[PDB]
Amino acid sequence: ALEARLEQASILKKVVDAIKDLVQDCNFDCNDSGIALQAMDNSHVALVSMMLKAEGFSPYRCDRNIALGVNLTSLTKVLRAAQNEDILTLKAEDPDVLNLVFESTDRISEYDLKLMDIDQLGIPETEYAATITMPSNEFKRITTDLMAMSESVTIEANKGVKFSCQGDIGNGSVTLRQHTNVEKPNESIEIELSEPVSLTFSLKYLVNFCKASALSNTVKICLSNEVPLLVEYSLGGSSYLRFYLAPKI
Amino acid sequence: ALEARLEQASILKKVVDAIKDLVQDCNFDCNDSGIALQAMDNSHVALVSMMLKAEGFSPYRCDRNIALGVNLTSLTKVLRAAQNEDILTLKAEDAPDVLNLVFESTDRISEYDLKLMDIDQEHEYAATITMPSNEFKRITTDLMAMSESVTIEANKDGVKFSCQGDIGNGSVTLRQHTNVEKPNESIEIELSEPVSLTFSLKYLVNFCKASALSNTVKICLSNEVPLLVEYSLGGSSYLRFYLAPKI
Amino acid sequence: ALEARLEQASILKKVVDAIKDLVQDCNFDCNDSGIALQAMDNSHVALVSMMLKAEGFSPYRCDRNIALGVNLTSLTKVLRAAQNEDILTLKAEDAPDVLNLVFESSETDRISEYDLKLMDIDQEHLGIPETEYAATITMPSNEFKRITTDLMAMSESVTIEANGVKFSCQGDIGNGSVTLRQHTNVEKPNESIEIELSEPVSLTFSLKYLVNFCKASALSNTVKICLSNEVPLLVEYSLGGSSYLRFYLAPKI
Amino acid sequence: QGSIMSWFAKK
Repeated sequence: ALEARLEQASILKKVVDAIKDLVQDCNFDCNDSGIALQAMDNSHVALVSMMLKAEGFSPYRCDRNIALGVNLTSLTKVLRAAQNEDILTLKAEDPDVLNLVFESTDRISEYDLKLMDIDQLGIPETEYAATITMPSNEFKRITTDLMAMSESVTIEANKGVKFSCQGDIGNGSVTLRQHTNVEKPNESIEIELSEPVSLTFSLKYLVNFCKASALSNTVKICLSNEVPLLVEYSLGGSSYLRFYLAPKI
Repeated sequence: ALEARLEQASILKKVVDAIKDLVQDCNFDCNDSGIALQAMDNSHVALVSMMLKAEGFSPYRCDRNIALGVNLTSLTKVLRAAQNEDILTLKAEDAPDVLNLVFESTDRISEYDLKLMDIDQEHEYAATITMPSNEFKRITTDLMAMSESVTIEANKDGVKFSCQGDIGNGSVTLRQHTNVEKPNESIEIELSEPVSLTFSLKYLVNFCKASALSNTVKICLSNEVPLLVEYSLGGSSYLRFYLAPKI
Repeated sequence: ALEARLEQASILKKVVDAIKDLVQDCNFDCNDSGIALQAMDNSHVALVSMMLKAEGFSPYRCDRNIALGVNLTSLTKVLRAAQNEDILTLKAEDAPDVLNLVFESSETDRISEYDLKLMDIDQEHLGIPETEYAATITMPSNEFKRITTDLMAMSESVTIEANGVKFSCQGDIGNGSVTLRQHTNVEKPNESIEIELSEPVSLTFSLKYLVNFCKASALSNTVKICLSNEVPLLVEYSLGGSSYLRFYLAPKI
Repeated sequence: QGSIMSWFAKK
C-alpha cells in the first residue's frame, strides 16, 4: 500500500527529534501528495505541521490515504539507527506495523515499528504582515540567549525586526536589519513588510522550535496580528516543517 | 622485582579506560609471560581477560610472580596524568605495598606511588567474525535503544543482529565482504557451522567501550560455550570479553 | 562617559568565565588607563586582579572614574549572547545605574543590546605589594592546567618546590609528583619552561583554587608562576601588551 | 590555610 524511498534518512531523523518534545503521539498521514503530520501540543499553545512531498521521494507509491499512528519517542529509537547518509524506505500494507529499511557498504537495517490507533487541522493560507528569512542558527542563538533572562519576548517589525525582553538582570534586545549577503547568501536577512506588528511570545516554545535548526541553514519567521506566529524550516524542495505559536494575551 | 617499560603509555591508558566501568577492583597478575588480568565484571555475569605480553614491553623483567591489587578508578586518576606518547615504566618490589608508575615525556617526569589493596582472585569456535569495531559499537548501541537482548546469527555469507522489544523488531544484516578501497570496513566470516545465539546487549555495549583499542573486533560463537569478543592490543596481546548466551 | 569598543568579544567572555567561580560580585573600575578589577574570592583566600588597558580597545574613552558594580552570574548570562567574533561596545554614563553592552555580528546584520542593572558593591580594596619573588616559572598554560587537574583528582593540596620545579601531593590513593626542568624550545617556544631562581622555595597550596585559576588557560598559551616563602603565590596570564589577569593565593599554614 | 588579607593590607 505504501512504499516511499528517501535518498537521505538524515532528514526524517532530524524532523522527529525536532518534534518529539512538543508532540508525543501523532499520525503520519500518507496520500498521493506525500507524507504529512499535524498535531497540537499538550498545553494547546503550539501547532506542528510537516509535509514531505511525494516528489522528494524516489519512488513514492501510496495506494490510498493511510494513517500511521506513531509514538515519536519510539520512532526516535528506530531512527537513531539510520546513519545520515543512509537510504530510508518506508513500507506499510493496508497496517499494524511500519516497515523501515536503512541501506548504506551492503548493510541493511530493518525495523518493524508497532503502530497505535490515534484519531485523525487544515491551516488556511495567510498573507502575513511581516516575513523574516534569516540564518537558522542565528535565530536559535537569539531565542536561547534571551530565554536566559526572560520567559517572554516581544517581536516588533517596522521600518528592522527587534526581539526584546525584560527580566531581573535588566533589558535585552536583538535587532535584525534588511541585508543581502552576496558572498554568503545564507547569512542574508530578508524582510518583507506590508504592515507594522508588535506581539509577545513564550520563549520556551520558540527555543523548542529551534531544535529543528539543523534541518536547514535558513528559517522563515512570519508575523500577523490576526493569526499565530509561523516559524518555518525547509525540508528540501517545497517540503517543510512549520511551527505555529499563539501570542500571549 | 617488577620492571616493565612501555615505549608508549597509550595502550595501558586505553585498556584501563576500557575496563573500569566493568571492573572496579582487580589483580594485575605479573609473571614471565607478561601482565595478565582475569576478573568477573561488577555484576558477576561476564568475564574480562587481558594479556599484555612481555614482548610488548622493552624491557620486561619479572623476577617472581606478583599480584598488583588495584582499584581501577584510583589507577585511572594516575593514568590520566600520562600522555599517550609518554614513556611509562611500572616498578614493584616483592610482595609490594605500592605500585610505582613513572611517565616520561618535553622535560617532564611524573612519578606516582599507588597504594595497593588486597583483592581475592576468584578462580575452538563454530564461527569467527572479524568486522570494524566501530560498526559493532554502532549496532549494539542502536539496538540497545529498543531491546535488552540481541540474537547473533552467522553463516557463510553474513551476520544478522536481531532484537525484539515493546516498540517492535529490528535487525542489522552484514554480508561477508572484502572492501578493496577501505579494507578496515571488511567483514570476514570463518565458519565451520551456522550458529544462532542470544545475548544481553547491555554487556556487549560495555565491551564496545574497548573499541578505540583496535579498528577491528573479533566475535567468536559456539553453542557449547560463551561468546568471545576480542580486541587486539598489538602482537599477540589482547583484551577479551566472555559472555554466556541467554537460557 | 564610558565608551569602550572591543574588536572581538572573545577576550571579555573568557575573562569573566575565568573569574565567575571565584568571584560572585565585584567592581569594574574604569579610568583613562583602562578597565581594572580587584576582588577577593568569597572565602577571602584568593585575590583576583585584572587590567584591560585602553590600548587593548579601539577606541577607548573614559571621561571620568566609573565603578561598575556587577554580579558576574548576571554578566555571564549577557556575555553568553555575544559570539567570540562579535564587536563588543561597553557604554555607561556618569554615576551609572546600568551597563550598556552592544554586540555587533561580524557574519550578518544583527545588533544585540543589553542594559545590565548595576548593584552597589562595597570596595574592600587591598594593596598588592611590588614583590621581587624568589622564583619565577614561565611554562605552557595548558601544561599547568593538566598538572593541577590531575593532582587534584588525588589530593586537596600541592607542594611546589623550586631549585627544576616539582609539584607533589599525597592522598588516599598514594603519592604523585610532576617535575619540570628548565628548557628553551627553539623550534616550538610555546613548549618552553623558563625558571629564574634567586633562592629555593617550598610552599603548599589548595589545588581547588589553582584549578580555578587555570580556567584562564584559554586567554594565553603561557602562564607565569611566582613564588616566595611565606608569601602568596602569583599566577599571571598576559592579555596582550601590558594587560593581564592575576591570581594571588595564600599558602596553607 | 591563610587568608589573603594576612599578606595584603586595605587600600
